Amino acid sequence: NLDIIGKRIEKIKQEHETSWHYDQDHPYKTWAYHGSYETKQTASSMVNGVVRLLTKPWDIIPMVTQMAMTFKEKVDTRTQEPKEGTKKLMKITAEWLWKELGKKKTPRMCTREEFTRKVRSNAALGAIFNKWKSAREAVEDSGFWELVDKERNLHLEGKCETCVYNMMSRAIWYMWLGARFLEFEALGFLNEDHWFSRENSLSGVEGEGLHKLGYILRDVSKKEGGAMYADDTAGWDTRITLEDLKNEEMVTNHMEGEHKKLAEAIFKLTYQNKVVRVQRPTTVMDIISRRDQRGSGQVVTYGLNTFTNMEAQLIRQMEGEGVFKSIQHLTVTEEIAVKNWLVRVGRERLSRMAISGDDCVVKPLDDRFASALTALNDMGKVRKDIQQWEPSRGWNDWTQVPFCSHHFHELIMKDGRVLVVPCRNQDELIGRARISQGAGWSLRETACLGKSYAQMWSLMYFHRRDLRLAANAICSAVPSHWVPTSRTTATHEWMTTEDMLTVWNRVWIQENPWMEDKTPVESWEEIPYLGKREDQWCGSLIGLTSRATWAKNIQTAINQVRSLIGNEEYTDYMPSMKRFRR
Ligand SMILES: CC(C)(CO)NC(=O)c1cccc(Cl)c1
Ligand SMILES: [Zn+2]
Ligand SMILES: [Zn+2]
Repeated sequence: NLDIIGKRIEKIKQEHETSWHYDQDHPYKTWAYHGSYETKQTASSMVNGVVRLLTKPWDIIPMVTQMAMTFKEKVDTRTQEPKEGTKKLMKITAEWLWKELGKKKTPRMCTREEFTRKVRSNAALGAIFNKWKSAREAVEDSGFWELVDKERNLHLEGKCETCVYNMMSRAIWYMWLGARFLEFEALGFLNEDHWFSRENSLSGVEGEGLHKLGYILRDVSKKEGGAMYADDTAGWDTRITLEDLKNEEMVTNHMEGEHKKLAEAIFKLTYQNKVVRVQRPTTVMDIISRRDQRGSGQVVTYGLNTFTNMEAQLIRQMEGEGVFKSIQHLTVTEEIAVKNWLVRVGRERLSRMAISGDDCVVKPLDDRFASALTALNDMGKVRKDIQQWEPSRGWNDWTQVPFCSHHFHELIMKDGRVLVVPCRNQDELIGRARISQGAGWSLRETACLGKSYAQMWSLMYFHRRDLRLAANAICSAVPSHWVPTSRTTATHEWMTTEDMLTVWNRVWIQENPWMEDKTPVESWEEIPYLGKREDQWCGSLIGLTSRATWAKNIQTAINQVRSLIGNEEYTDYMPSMKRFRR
């Protein structure tokens, strides 16, 4: 307790010595509260006018239009300590999993050099605004790095002064850039060196890309076994126990020298003890602490979520296979049985899963998995939208399984070759592309964001009639040489000024390991769509009068946007489609 967080608390007290008060009407039950101080401040979602002017039929679809308008009583909950048999299952499985992940990888510190290059190319590293304006400025200034140095030497001493979270079914914990650097230095290797790649972790999909995920789910479906299970956890980050954080910290067992101590201090001082500042309107700033739950950078959060989810799902598989009888207590011989299962079939059982942070798909050996709930519930990974002891509903067809907010279609090209394509309700895709984040967008920057969405659609969603047409319209309405942009940057092959047919051929044919025949496609007309009825099921407006008028008059919409942007060099991409081609 206060010996580890006090210094951090003491430091904040003094910067607001005029305003410090132990408010008695504090709303916190499960967070330790410390004090309050005076502040006064808050970033709503703005509409992309280029995408909206080119998707007029959706102006009257509430599922699209409502997306642009606008639980902290789940963060203030507590997770019971697992039973002794559960804690043993988790510790044995975590020990074994870090060894497997480490067999072909070497833990290493990430560098000021690597950190500097990340900030100078815009990655959402979740920092705050003070002394320097942006992160770009702090990184060039040697004063900053002396702050980092002081904190760094404080960590080697097992102490912390400035690593404090700022809060804002989502919760984002911004720290100052210095704290983020020290996190990245000690634990960035997990992401930077691809510890959760499918090649390295067997269950993971890190670096895989939305054009690979459907092929991966179809490869899992080829295994002998039961239904495919895709249970979502209710508020995964809030159900991370202190026992989970201690099994995650065992990655330090594989480190040496400085790195080992630096990583040990991140886990001890920032993860297993947290200090947070929350805006309360009653407007003050509350300074609260707690030991458990997930609160890290979103990239470290992704890798440790993937790790702990792999662990939890292997234990649920052990339960269904009868490896252990009860979570109350493992016998001496049940421990050897669990260890022996991992050594004997552990890698096979990892290959039966696709895991992306808190998101999983599992094809177990058989359907006993469905009712194997004791370890899963006792680890605190309680399933969403089903009763605690009700058996899981599995999927019989890999094309029906939800994963990473998508489902996947099998689509046969006129030449017989097989595409496995990503898909989701088309209202969600159009409604997201109509939204921008942040202020001070020029018309050119708004246009370049519209172009990024359009090129993603051409590469990922070419099989949806409305999106291939709207993508062609946007690429025709934006100057040909203007470079696609984003403010928060999966592999993003659509972020390029290369010809989109050339990118399509590289991604779906040349570099696709599931495609044996490498014959390039010569035009967009060789590239198929879903069946007309399947396109409607997944939200297409084909068949509506609004959509027919929009498609027929599309050059008028394109010309409206060209007239707003002005006298620039444009290309007509509409004749790439069979029915605008004379
Ligand atoms: C993809 C093309 C341009 C050519 O076949 N159009 C369609 O497939 C389409 C469009 C509107 C309505 C219906 Cl039913 C089909
Ligand atoms: Zn610190
Ligand atoms: Zn679909």
